Amino acid sequence: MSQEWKEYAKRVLDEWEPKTKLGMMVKEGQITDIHEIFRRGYQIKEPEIIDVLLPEVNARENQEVLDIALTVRMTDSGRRVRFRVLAAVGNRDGYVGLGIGHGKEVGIAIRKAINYAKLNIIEIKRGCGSWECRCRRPHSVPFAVEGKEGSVRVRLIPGPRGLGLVIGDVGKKILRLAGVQDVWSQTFGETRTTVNFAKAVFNALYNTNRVAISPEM
Amino acid sequence: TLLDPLANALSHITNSERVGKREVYIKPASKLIGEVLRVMQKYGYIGEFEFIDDGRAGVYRVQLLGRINKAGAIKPRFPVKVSEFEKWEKRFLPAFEFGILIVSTSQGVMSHKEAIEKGIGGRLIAYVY
Amino acid sequence: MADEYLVPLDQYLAAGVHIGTQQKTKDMKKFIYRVRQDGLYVLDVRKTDERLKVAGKFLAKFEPQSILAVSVRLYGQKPVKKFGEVTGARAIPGRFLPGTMTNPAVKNFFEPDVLIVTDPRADHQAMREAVEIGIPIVALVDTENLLSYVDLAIPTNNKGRKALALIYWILAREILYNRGEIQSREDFKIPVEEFEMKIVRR
Amino acid sequence: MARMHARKRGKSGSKRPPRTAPPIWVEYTVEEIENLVVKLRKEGYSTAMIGTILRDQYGIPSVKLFKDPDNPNRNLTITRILEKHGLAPEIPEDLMFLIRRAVNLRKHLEQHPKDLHSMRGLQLIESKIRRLVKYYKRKGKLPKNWRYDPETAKLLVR
Amino acid sequence: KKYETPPHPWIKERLDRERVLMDKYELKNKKELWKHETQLKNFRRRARRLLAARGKQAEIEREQLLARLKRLGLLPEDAVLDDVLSLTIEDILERRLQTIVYKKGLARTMRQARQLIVHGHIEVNGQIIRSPSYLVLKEEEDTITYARTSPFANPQHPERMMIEKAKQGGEA
RNA sequence: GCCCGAGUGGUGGCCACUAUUAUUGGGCCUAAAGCGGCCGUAGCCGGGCCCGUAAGUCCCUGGCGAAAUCCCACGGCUCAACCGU
RNA sequence: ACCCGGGUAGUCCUGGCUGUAAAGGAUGCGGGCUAGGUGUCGGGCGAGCUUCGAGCUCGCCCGGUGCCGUAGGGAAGCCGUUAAG
Repeated sequence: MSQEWKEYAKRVLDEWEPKTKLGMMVKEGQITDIHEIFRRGYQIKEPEIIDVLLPEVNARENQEVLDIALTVRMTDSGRRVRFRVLAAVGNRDGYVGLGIGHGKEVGIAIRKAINYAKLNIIEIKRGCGSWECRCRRPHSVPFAVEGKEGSVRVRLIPGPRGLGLVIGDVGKKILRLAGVQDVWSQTFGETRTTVNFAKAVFNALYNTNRVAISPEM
Repeated sequence: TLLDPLANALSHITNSERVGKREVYIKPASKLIGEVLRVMQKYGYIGEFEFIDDGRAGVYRVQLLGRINKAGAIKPRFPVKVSEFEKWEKRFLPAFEFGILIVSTSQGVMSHKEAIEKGIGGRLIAYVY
Repeated sequence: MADEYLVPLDQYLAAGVHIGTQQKTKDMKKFIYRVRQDGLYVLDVRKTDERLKVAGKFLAKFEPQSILAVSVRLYGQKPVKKFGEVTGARAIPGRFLPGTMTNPAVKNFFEPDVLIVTDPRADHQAMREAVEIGIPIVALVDTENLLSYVDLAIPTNNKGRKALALIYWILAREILYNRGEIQSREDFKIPVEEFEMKIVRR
Repeated sequence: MARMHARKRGKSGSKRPPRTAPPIWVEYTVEEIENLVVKLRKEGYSTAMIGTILRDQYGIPSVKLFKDPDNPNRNLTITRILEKHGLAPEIPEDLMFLIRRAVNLRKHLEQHPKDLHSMRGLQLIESKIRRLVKYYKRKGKLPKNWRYDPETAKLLVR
Repeated sequence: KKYETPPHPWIKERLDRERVLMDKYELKNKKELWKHETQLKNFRRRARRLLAARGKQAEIEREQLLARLKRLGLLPEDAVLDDVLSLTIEDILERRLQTIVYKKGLARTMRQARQLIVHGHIEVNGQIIRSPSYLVLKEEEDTITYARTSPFANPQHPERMMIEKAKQGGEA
């Protein structure tokens, strides 16, 4: 797909008007490095900042919706139903944002969520090293980590090459969107609650970088 | 009373760590802890310590770099063969890299990795990673 | 930083900067000079000279003008207003008009580079949004006020007008020294009185 | 530090001098110290109070530090000064004071029996004795043939 | 035994893979697919467990499992127990008799091939065979042919015509 | 139309799922669940420092835990199951 | 029956038995570690005041008894140096 890449980013860069200083420097082409937004902890306030980094072509921002829920609030002579939805933005290339959103209509929420998710993007650091030898690519996570969300306890474990994403489907969707090829998954405590389990996996893949190791040194 | 004085050292040391104080004070002190901090320093996990032996007790003031994540004693302190090491390897430690499952041994005291290079084993004492 | 001469030592001491009120807490204990025989705490006057210097530096640095001095105090809003006139940026509200930082749909929307708070206890909202945006935070802190989230300090009195005057004055001087217009070693072109407040009609 | 035993209340934090060798601005010979001790045990005072009066009057905080080394097998201190002379009670003072007190209780209860609380400390003091007995047997200040009882407490005191 | 079926058999993502695979290699039943998955699983499982253990344990165990994979041909000239785990259910399926018959150009297409070996229209070594599973070694590839056959005893069997119109081998 | 395929399904039993038996790897304010409180016997568990033994403990050697089944190789039966080395 | 007017056992004392509770803080006990603030009770200490008595107050410390709250835990309420960390 090649050059059509920047063309979506530049088409967004036709009418995108920066609210922030962050949205401005990105819209100027400065610090053209998502990673160089993360390290610094500069606030992802604009959705488009990201649309600037992820073109049509290379990483392929895999937008995906997990669960759509229908909830109610009882009101005077009324039930006011709405919808909550969980969406996953991610590149197989080692970024991910988990989003949930709530709305009266369905379509909107999808949209809301898709946006919500952008803000909460995260690097997952993968295992260069692997498990055994750093033969080529980061197949796994570096270290086993666990997630914590309400009742849910997810362990990610390093792995053999080819032994790929051995988790429940819900997480399996999120992980694939991360870019972990291979990972043992040890769950504990009710997953039925999708939103959390997901929040678990996300938190988990989040905590990757939060681990402080020796090879960093 | 106390028992496992080591452990009550270690556990401070970690809860100490998790806060992110600067240095530690451990009121009860010993060989076990002394030796273990020695081996710990040898791997590098910690900075420098001084113990002052008061007529009461040894006390260790320990310097905290930031390295340590988690370092804990073993409860019944199980005996572990050098073949069973790998099992106890996968369980307690976070991955193949770290290797201070500190055991006590015929040679002296060692980490896990310093134990394996010699080739000798025994009852577990504590962990560090 | 530099030794306490006069202007510096006669100025703080003549202005009631020293006189702090009730409560001490464990973190603040370091700036606290002495105990009176009553619960009224006295702040170290050296530390105020020291922590005002680096505060000319720290705010001469962020030279673009989106420094925001807010105040919940009735006393303080006048020194602040005058302070902002000199410098070149200020957010005025009695509150923060929350969504100053976090929201850009708000018709009053700024994007600061630094903040000055007057009372960490009243301006907690301005702090609340100072943790999210990612803004470093310099202030005036009392024997009663913590330093949680408060990363750089200027331990001074803020409960009274003379003081509330002196500080936003000497500071307006210091940052103009560093950036290079009027010095903190020359006597300031603006008088202290405007920053000083008075009640004729309410 | 504490032990809330038959209590919830944290124990006193009284703490020793961290001196490990003794003051020399204070001055006594191995011979002079020994006299002071023997004089006080002759009064009817007991070793804790003997160490107390020596502290308050002669300015020696603990005997061990001052004395040893003069036969460095171990620290030389009050009752180890006494035993070499034969002035030591064959019952350890610990165990003695305990039992001593105990016999006084019983007499109260004798006349007054409607006493919960007073009854309940009889139970609380015996059971410290029991322990203090139990281990001594094995250490050897009290023969293994002994066993504790309230008639064998009224015989040791008289 | 000699099969596997994952915890949940009707799952869509598992089933999709197969049906696409099912036409691709032209299996007769799913069991066949399974054979190779389950065979693949064992090599992986063992390769992995060996690499893991203390390096002093008679290395013969490793050698042995690298020897067979070389001989069979899945592994070419790579030296790590980690490449083994880098196989997939497609690679095994490339190694079959059926696949290898179409490849060389002994058959027009894999569906045709299913006919040939059954009626004994493919010889291997000196033997005929009936089982299209048959694991074909690398050394064994060079010895597939005709001799006492309906495809090649003459030059006017239409069979020869059917194979010639295509002339395309490759992954099945 | 989907699955599987000479099988496929029903009832029953066992194991998994069930960290719903917790060693690995569970809880116990209000969800089940703290004894109304204490004492101490049996038990388990134990501050520091030096020396002996080496009972546990680790290391090495040596006697030995039949064949079969299992796992790996090679070889045999068209293939594999199965068998042989 | 709630409401009202009479009324026995009991309620009190002595000796004995009986042994139950939303017998709660619905939170077993012991040790170590882990921001703080404030009020309060008792003990210590350095001062000022004094009626010359710690009588009135300031602060550090030790033991106890409440409330508020950081990090963390919790399903949430809440808990949070008197832990449910």
